[PDB]
Amino acid sequence: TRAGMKGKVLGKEKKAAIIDARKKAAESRKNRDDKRWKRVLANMDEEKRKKFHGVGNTAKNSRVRGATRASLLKRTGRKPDAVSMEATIHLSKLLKKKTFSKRAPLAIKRIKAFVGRLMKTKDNRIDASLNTYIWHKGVKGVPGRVRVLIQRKSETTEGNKHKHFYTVISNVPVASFKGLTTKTVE
Amino acid sequence: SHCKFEHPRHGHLGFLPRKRSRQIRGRARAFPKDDATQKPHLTSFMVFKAGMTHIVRDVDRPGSKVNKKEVVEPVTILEAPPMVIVGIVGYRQTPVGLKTIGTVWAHHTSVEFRRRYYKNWKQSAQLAFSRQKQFANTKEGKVAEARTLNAFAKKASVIRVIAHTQLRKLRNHRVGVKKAHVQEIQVNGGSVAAKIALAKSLLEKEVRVDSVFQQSEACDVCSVTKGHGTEGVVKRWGVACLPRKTHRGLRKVACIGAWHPARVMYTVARAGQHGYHHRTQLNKKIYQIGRSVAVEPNQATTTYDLTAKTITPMGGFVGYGTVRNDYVMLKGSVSGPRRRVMTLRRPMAPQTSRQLKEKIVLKFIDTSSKIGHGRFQTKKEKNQWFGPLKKDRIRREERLRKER
RNA sequence: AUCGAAUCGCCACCUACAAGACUGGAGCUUGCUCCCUCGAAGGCGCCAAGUAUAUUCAUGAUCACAAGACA
RNA sequence: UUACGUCCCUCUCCAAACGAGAGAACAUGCAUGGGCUGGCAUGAGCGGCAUGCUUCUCCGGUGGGGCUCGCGUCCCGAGGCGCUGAACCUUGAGGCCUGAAAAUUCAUGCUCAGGGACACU
RNA sequence: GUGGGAUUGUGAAGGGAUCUCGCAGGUAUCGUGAGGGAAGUAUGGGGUAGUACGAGAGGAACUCCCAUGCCGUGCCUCUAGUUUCUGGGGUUUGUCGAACGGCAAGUGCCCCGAAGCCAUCGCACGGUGGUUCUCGGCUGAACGCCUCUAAGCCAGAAGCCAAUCCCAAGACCAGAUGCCCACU
RNA sequence: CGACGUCGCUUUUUGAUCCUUCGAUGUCGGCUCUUCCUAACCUAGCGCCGCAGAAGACGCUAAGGGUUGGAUUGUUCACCCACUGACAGGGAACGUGAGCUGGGUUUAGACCGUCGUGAGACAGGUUGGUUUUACCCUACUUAGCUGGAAAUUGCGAGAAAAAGAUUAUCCGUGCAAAGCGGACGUCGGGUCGCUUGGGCCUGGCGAGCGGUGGGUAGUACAUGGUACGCUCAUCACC
RNA sequence: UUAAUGAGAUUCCCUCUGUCCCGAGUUACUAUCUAGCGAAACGACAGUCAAGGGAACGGACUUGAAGGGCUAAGCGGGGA
RNA sequence: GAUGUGGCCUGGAGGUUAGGACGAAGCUUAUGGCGUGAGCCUAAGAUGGACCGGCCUCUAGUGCAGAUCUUGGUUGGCGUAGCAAAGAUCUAACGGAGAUAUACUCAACAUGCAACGUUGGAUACUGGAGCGGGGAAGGAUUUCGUGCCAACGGCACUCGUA
RNA sequence: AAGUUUGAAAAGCACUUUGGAAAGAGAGUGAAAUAGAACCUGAAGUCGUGACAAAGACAAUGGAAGUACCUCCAUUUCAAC
Ligand SMILES: [K+]
Ligand SMILES: [K+]
Ligand SMILES: [K+]
Ligand SMILES: [K+]
Ligand SMILES: [K+]
Ligand SMILES: [K+]
Ligand SMILES: [K+]
Ligand SMILES: [K+]
Ligand SMILES: [K+]
Ligand SMILES: [K+]
Ligand SMILES: [K+]
Ligand SMILES: [K+]
Ligand SMILES: [K+]
Ligand SMILES: [K+]
Ligand SMILES: [K+]
Ligand SMILES: [K+]
Ligand SMILES: [Mg+2]
Ligand SMILES: [Mg+2]
Ligand SMILES: [Mg+2]
Ligand SMILES: [Mg+2]
Ligand SMILES: [Mg+2]
Ligand SMILES: [Mg+2]
Ligand SMILES: [Mg+2]
Ligand SMILES: [Mg+2]
Ligand SMILES: [Mg+2]
Ligand SMILES: [Mg+2]
Ligand SMILES: [Mg+2]
Ligand SMILES: [Mg+2]
Ligand SMILES: [Mg+2]
Ligand SMILES: [Mg+2]
Ligand SMILES: [Mg+2]
Ligand SMILES: [Mg+2]
Ligand SMILES: [Mg+2]
Ligand SMILES: [Mg+2]
Ligand SMILES: [Mg+2]
Ligand SMILES: [Mg+2]
Ligand SMILES: [Mg+2]
Ligand SMILES: [Mg+2]
Ligand SMILES: [Mg+2]
Ligand SMILES: [Mg+2]
Ligand SMILES: [Mg+2]
Ligand SMILES: [Mg+2]
Ligand SMILES: [Mg+2]
Ligand SMILES: [Mg+2]
Ligand SMILES: [Mg+2]
Ligand SMILES: [Mg+2]
Ligand SMILES: [Mg+2]
Ligand SMILES: [Mg+2]
Ligand SMILES: [Mg+2]
Ligand SMILES: [Mg+2]
Ligand SMILES: [Mg+2]
Ligand SMILES: [Mg+2]
Ligand SMILES: [Mg+2]
Ligand SMILES: [Mg+2]
Ligand SMILES: [Mg+2]
Ligand SMILES: [Mg+2]
Ligand SMILES: [Mg+2]
Ligand SMILES: [Mg+2]
Ligand SMILES: [Mg+2]
Ligand SMILES: [Mg+2]
Ligand SMILES: [Mg+2]
Ligand SMILES: [Mg+2]
Ligand SMILES: [Mg+2]
Ligand SMILES: [Mg+2]
Ligand SMILES: [Mg+2]
Ligand SMILES: [Mg+2]
Ligand SMILES: [Mg+2]
Ligand SMILES: [Mg+2]
Ligand SMILES: [Mg+2]
Ligand SMILES: [Mg+2]
Ligand SMILES: [Mg+2]
Ligand SMILES: [Mg+2]
Ligand SMILES: [Mg+2]
Ligand SMILES: [Mg+2]
Ligand code: NA
Ligand code: NA
Ligand code: NA
Ligand code: NA
Ligand code: NA
Ligand code: NA
Ligand code: NA
Ligand code: NA
Repeated sequence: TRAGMKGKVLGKEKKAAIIDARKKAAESRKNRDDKRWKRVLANMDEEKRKKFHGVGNTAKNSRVRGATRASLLKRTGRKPDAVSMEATIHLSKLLKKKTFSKRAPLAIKRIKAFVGRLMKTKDNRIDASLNTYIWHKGVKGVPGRVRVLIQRKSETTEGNKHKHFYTVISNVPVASFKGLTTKTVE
Repeated sequence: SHCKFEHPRHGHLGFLPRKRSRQIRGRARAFPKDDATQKPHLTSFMVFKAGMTHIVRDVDRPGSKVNKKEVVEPVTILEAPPMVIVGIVGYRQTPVGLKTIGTVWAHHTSVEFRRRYYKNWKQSAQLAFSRQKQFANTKEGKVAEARTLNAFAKKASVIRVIAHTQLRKLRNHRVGVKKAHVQEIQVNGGSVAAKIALAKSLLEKEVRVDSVFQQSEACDVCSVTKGHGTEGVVKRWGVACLPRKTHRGLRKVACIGAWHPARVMYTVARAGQHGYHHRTQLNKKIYQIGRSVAVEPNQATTTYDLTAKTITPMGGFVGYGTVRNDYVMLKGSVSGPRRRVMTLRRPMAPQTSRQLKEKIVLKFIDTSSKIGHGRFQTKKEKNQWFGPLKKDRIRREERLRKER
């Protein structure tokens, strides 16, 4: 990032104070616009209100007009070092038109990259069950979807300055992939 | 010795060099000739290519075999959200060309426009135009603005406005860009003072595409063609392939020059960049200037076809989405892929031909799915054909019992 | 702020224009006569702010980039 | 030599051999699911005068042959019918919907001080 | 002046001296257009018209209207082509005991097949003024008349030049701007 | 149009010559592709006719554009069929073989005719017969980085700028006019030298033009996000 | 002269087709980028053109016209 | 092309005269001086370590830029062409220096990558005219175990017919 | 093909430290280690490095004249000389 936004340059106190002030400013600006839109729509008559549909967060199945989805998201803090998730991976969308003799090895690489991005880890280990599932229909018959259990652990070697994390990825047998979302399991 | 037989050369030497365009956006290299007897008006607008469909209409052309008969004509749909005028610029003539005199900025500028001055806006200090805003409205600032406006009145021969698109209004999930596209729009017609008066009244204001172009008019399109990267002479220039027996390959030009001159001439076809070139395309007739679907849902409904339908085909425009703003429907095709920003310009060629003067009345606008062979015009027509399906019955019985 | 430099005519009167078969002005006789500011000067600047009653100049020692130069 | 800022890592694809480009910069951004649009053409399994299917009580409910058991039943049998326009696929080098309205027209998950280098004798 | 460095061949640690360099520009837009490139071209039908002309036989053209060939620049709505979305089905031999699920036959093979790419095999678009040639004229002397020419003018070719179109400041733009910094 | 004569041009034919190349410049034709020439076939104009019209002859300016599909032949060439507005002639190492092709020509095998006693010969016929290399430099085609006007330096000063106490000492308007219209004050301190109510920095109060933030009302614009009124707090001009 | 036979030479016909009209799309392996490894040919000096003369076809010479520097992928005009 | 030169230079011999451990030969040079020139001489070596200079005469395998010259070394091309037939590998554990290898900041991703031998799984290949099991010719220790990674197996190795 | 021609003598680098090792950094021997091992002397060509000189594109080199800057070179002069 720029020098004026670097964590080391500013320090924790400065970065936190600037971030908090920015969020409070966004809150107040949204509050102004919510109040003005509420007032304007209230004065507005029926005929013109029928034109102004969805503006003051009136409609259903709609976003919040005054902010971003990310801002409204609730921050529960740092996740623990050990965490287990169940996630589906759409493998066919990554392996489309790939060389047939490379599909199973590439799928292993793609799953490792998928988990590594999710868990901020470079040491992603494939359990025998997952490797069997990927390869169980040959090198070119990889299933279009896989359900995986991702377990993050921490195990560093003595003398290392930075702590070591790693993940163990195993197959979760499923009769059907329909209706399955990403979950945090214990 | 002379070539055995004559054929025309491959390609147009006037579109050289076949290199990548400097800008992704279309830019008018010239504006239509100014006529002072007309009212001041804007000469250009910026649009976003959404997709293609086709229409049905009656041809009014006596002496033609299609006179008083129906025809099917492909059209291109381009979303046209309103532009915002933020600046005024004046140009004066010199023996070495036109020179900018100054720039009058609007007192308040959108976040969209100010993002164009940054590479990472979200992490930046976001200080653009802050000093200019503070300096304006002061005694020195007001005098400076009056000085610039008077300089335009006295010395400027050309008056142009600075306009930017509204990506927030174009609520498209595929364009990606959030910083506004900026272009200069010339003001034609009237005197310089009248041009300045219109530009001042347009400052900080929105401009609609219907305020610059009329329904049955024709327009020029400035756009950048689709890119293809490195391409061989066969596709890049249209040279003939060599026979199957050719050793070392047949997608080549056999002879690239005679012994003398001992050089390769610039007129010989060579492999290189194909596409992503700027093109100015003439005489694109406007078939429809549609309003926002939020203002009028029946966009594709005609007086002959009374089905209530929007311009967006079932399943959406492939790779683009829904047209949620005003749109311009041009006959035929325009250069460039979907999602690309394009410049509609008032025509520079004469508009006196019967084809260019014909009044366009549409009787049918196709809204079938552009995925596959679309056979339904609306959701309702599809439901009428199929009736209740397994999913619909499950949903209805669950709602009837579990929720009611 | 390195930096010592080469350049040696200033202007708020030239710094507007046009014509050289003819632009100082007339006459008729049309190449001569007459009238005029008399058709050959952009203004200053060159050591007393002005043409006089004056006034410190050295030894920087007889040439040397004027050893100074904001007219 | 202080700030604005730029680039690398990351993400996206209107760009693209590599550079370069267009963008993004906690962003429905990405991920999964749901619905839509479309493709294929009726999945597995079970059953045929119900106990199954369909409709609100009336409907529908095979097969050339062959095999046991004192007429009947109960078994083999390609194919056929029913549940079943079902099952599966549908964005990926990269379709649509979380901003018109809808007897569904979208949900949830992930991020928790972005890191690095220049800018700066 | 100020700041950063270097004096590197037979020692170490210190003081001078002398050199070399930096000391104001960065970053982001909108434009200018010198120069160079340069593109549209050709035919047919209708109408004029069985007219002008001609004893007859025969028999035209322009304004205007509609199409087409060649070429050029794009585009993918349609139609067609292309499938390693090995998408969904069928089907052969072998194979995991059968069924299911598949798998092997370097995509087993057959049919259909989205997206994308793509065909004058589909669709869209392809413009404005001047300078002159040849030539025909006006005025008009040389040479009382005459004469397009001798001085002057007019009209004027798919040539030529510019506009439009493409690249575009090593064409070094004292063109206009947005934020810092420097000077002040 | 042009006999008898006569004067030239051209190098798209052959010949004459032997200057260059024999420690090698790949030798026919076609395919492909670009460009040039004009002695102009079509296309744009224009004269002239033994030019009524139609169809044509001849000539002028003009090379911008165009100038084909096939049968036989390795052929260039030739001939025929067909289309067409027209199917003009040429050059570019008899353009073009590290571009192709290899039918021909020009090895070694073999057959025939003629010739020779013979081995063998024949611009006579016949059939079969390896077509190598680019990663270098330029050229061209695209694709990146990046200095630079004393075209790297000089400090070597030139604006398609303004128009004045020598650009300083305000801002508009006007013709480089005549004039006309405006400008935040006040009370102190400190520092330096055209002496002119001097320049500069800085403090305390009170205004004004503003920026930002909060509160509050109507309204406009695409309708989530900006603007405008009023009111507070703060910063800047100061 | 000759049935049968022939990777022998020739002509036509049916079938067939991307041989062609006229090109398009797809695949594996390359090229392309990276890690490791790592050559040869060739190499007077060098390498922008026009005309002129010249051993009569110049990258050097005469006179003009160009030419900021350094790079990646191609390409076969020249380097007789 | 000829000839001349108290003209230059090299190895050796006969004479003569000198130098050298306080530094001979050889080697190095922005070390200058002298000569029209071949060359000579001095200076410095933060070069070298034991021979050697001048002069007269004698003598010869006596002076190099190039013979597609000989031998040895180097070098641009160049980190370039390439290392693409015989389809294909994946995973965990163990083994190993071959790692999970970090100034400050900082929770891990954005700062130790890549590649290994064995065992167990998985996927596939050879398909009995076999990358199956034995012989001749030829080879001659390549056979076996342990150790070992310098060089070699055109990448790699902890493996090997090293 | 190939002189093992280190040094007078192996006195052939103990020991410390980093490294898996090779080796590096120290320390020692010796008159000398740039005499460190098939090691005397160590040329040319080519390459790396630090310092400096600059330099558009005239391929470079060269000739003749100056000039700018540098110079561990030579010589002369320093008093009425
Ligand atoms: K692929
Ligand atoms: K020829
Ligand atoms: K030819
Ligand atoms: K189709
Ligand atoms: K298709
Ligand atoms: K097969
Ligand atoms: K098909
Ligand atoms: K040839
Ligand atoms: K023979
Ligand atoms: K043969
Ligand atoms: K036979
Ligand atoms: K020259
Ligand atoms: K010689
Ligand atoms: K090399
Ligand atoms: K044995
Ligand atoms: K090796
Ligand atoms: Mg593309
Ligand atoms: Mg071949
Ligand atoms: Mg071949
Ligand atoms: Mg979308
Ligand atoms: Mg489609
Ligand atoms: Mg369709
Ligand atoms: Mg002086
Ligand atoms: Mg079933
Ligand atoms: Mg069914
Ligand atoms: Mg569906
Ligand atoms: Mg909605
Ligand atoms: Mg031009
Ligand atoms: Mg399938
Ligand atoms: Mg299979
Ligand atoms: Mg198998
Ligand atoms: Mg096409
Ligand atoms: Mg005339
Ligand atoms: Mg003309
Ligand atoms: Mg520019
Ligand atoms: Mg004659
Ligand atoms: Mg000769
Ligand atoms: Mg020869
Ligand atoms: Mg030769
Ligand atoms: Mg050659
Ligand atoms: Mg002519
Ligand atoms: Mg022509
Ligand atoms: Mg031409
Ligand atoms: Mg010839
Ligand atoms: Mg030839
Ligand atoms: Mg060849
Ligand atoms: Mg050739
Ligand atoms: Mg042959
Ligand atoms: Mg032959
Ligand atoms: Mg012969
Ligand atoms: Mg300079
Ligand atoms: Mg200067
Ligand atoms: Mg045979
Ligand atoms: Mg050579
Ligand atoms: Mg030449
Ligand atoms: Mg040469
Ligand atoms: Mg060549
Ligand atoms: Mg000897
Ligand atoms: Mg030297
Ligand atoms: Mg000899
Ligand atoms: Mg020698
Ligand atoms: Mg390579
Ligand atoms: Mg390879
Ligand atoms: Mg292979
Ligand atoms: Mg190969
Ligand atoms: Mg780490
Ligand atoms: Mg590792
Ligand atoms: Mg097998
Ligand atoms: Mg065997
Ligand atoms: Mg063994
Ligand atoms: Mg190896
Ligand atoms: Mg030594
Ligand atoms: Mg210097
Ligand atoms: Mg000199
Ligand atoms: Na031209
Ligand atoms: Na006609
Ligand atoms: Na006359
Ligand atoms: Na000859
Ligand atoms: Na004609
Ligand atoms: Na010549
Ligand atoms: Na050397
Ligand atoms: Na050196």
